[PDB]
Amino acid sequence: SPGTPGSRSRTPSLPTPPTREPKKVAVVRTPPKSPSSAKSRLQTAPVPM
Amino acid sequence: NKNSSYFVEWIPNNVKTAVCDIPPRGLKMSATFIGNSTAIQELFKRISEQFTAMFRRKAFLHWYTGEGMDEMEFTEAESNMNDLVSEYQQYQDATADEQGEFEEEGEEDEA
Repeated sequence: SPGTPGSRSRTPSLPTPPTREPKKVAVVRTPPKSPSSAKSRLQTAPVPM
Repeated sequence: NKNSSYFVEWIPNNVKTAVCDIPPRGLKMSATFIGNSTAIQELFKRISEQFTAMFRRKAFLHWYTGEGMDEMEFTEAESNMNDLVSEYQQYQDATADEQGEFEEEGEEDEA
């Protein structure tokens, strides 16, 4: 007997489309900034002359 | 007189005297002091920039969120404190010199 039987899957292969890469790695842009504000402040005179 | 660089120049005579007749027990004489100076802002300056290190990280903040306290209570308590330290600056180096004020009314024929 043939030692690899017919009981076994013989599914024939297909036209699979071409392979895309795993990762894009497109270029980044820096995020924007404005400068930090002082939190403790200068104050005016509460009392006049 | 001899520490006069270290007194607020617009509160002439900064002192309160009180004297009990009875000493402390087993000393002959003693005194206890109570002083209000602007120099204490190193406390409040330290606490508020230290806070910045934690809170601009949001570090530990979950243990206040876990008891239903929110960032707006943080934000208001920090904004009291910077306001407190700013008023120390306002009374630090505070001028004992008088003020004056002046203002004008109308318009020129060109601007």
